[PDB]
Amino acid sequence: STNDNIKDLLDWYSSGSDTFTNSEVLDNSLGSMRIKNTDGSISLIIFPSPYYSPAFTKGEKVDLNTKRTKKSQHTSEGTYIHFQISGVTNTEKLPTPIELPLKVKVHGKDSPLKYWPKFDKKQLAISTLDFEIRHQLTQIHGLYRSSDKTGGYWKITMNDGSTYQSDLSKKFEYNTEKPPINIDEIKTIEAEIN
Repeated sequence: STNDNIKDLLDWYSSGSDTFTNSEVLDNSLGSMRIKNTDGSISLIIFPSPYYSPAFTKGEKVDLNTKRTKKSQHTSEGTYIHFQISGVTNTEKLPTPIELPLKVKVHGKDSPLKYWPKFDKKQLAISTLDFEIRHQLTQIHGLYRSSDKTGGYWKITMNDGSTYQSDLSKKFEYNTEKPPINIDEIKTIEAEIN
């Protein structure tokens, strides 16, 4: 029914994601970051976008809401190394968790909301909002599980006017990814499957 391209997407968005708080920066380089988590694992996260180059200095606490690219490895010394991409932010929290408003429209009709989260962080990376949204669409609305639901777009619109979006027919454009944004400044989140 669907093609390999759409199958790969579904595998991507139907796998999980690592969530970690107050991790610590071991080293920050150009295009990369090495960090240690509260559970003792090291992460090697790559940042390929010139528009989103984390400026955390060694010693700082950070948050992870990232996706792995390779299979993590248990080393000879038993240290656990994760191979993730994008998704580092500051440990700031909002005094209370806010209700992000997601609006989906499947083939014209405004579809009901199910499973949709509520976040407590001041800021989240966009690729994160991308995995949270699209994952919702795959489980609940059938995105990538049928030939007739393999496209469309999500579009976050900020309070200041500025917007961000992604085409559901391709994987998130990691290399042109902007820096994290304040989820408390998101006015509306739209999604549309076609």
